[PDB]
Amino acid sequence: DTKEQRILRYVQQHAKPGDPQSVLEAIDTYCTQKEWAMNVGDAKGQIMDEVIQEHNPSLVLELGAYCGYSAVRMARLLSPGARLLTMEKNPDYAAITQQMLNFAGLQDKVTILIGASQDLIPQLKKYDVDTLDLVFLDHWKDRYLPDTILLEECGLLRKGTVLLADNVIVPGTPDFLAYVRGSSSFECTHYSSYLEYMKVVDGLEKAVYKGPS
Ligand SMILES: Nc1ncnc2c1ncn2[C@@H]1O[C@H](CSCC[C@H](N)C(=O)O)[C@@H](O)[C@H]1O
Ligand SMILES: [Ca+2]
Repeated sequence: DTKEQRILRYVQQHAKPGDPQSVLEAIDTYCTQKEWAMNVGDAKGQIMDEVIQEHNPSLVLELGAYCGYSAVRMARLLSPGARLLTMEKNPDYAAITQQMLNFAGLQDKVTILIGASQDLIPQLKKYDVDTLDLVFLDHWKDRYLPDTILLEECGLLRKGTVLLADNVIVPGTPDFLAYVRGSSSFECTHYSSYLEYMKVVDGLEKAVYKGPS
């Protein structure tokens, strides 16, 4: 029994099926009252809502699904015929995200691609993608810069394609920011958002010296 399964169970018990906004409320409620989880949250979610509405994407790519909160958030605003692709390297998370999408009624608009972004992005052309309208970066932070460049190299960006990256301050993605800001090929805007709490996995390494080689 994992934290992600508990989140899913809570949504299924409490949210109104077929109601994406109800699902978002349930996840937000559970993760502010019972167990914190790394969803993007409602405050950031409102920023994402405005970006989607302002830029009117038909094909969205999400890097990092986890439990599907941001996938539900974005997919519920898409016009008929529009589609969301979300890449998730953790197959347990992908399985949870699918259940979340089913309960929200959005499975017709979202396709989960299981795998690492650095492996799946060079295949997107094979997946019948020409270019993307909007990309949401919310996976491992050391992938922001390489994946952005990878999207360029693979010809998946068009003039006007929007990149929206989360957590560029906390924990921070300074190399990615230096690239897109400094580069004339990217016009950048920053949106601040206050966080009450965030927990990320970290660790220490102990290394005992055993003598030269
Ligand atoms: N290289 C990679 N390719 C695809 N997914 C990745 C990845 N590196 C990390 N991930 C996944 O990205 C997720 C980050 S948490 C993302 C939360 C989600 N965007 C939301 O707001 O609801 C994790 O589930 C992790 O398994
Ligand atoms: Ca995030």
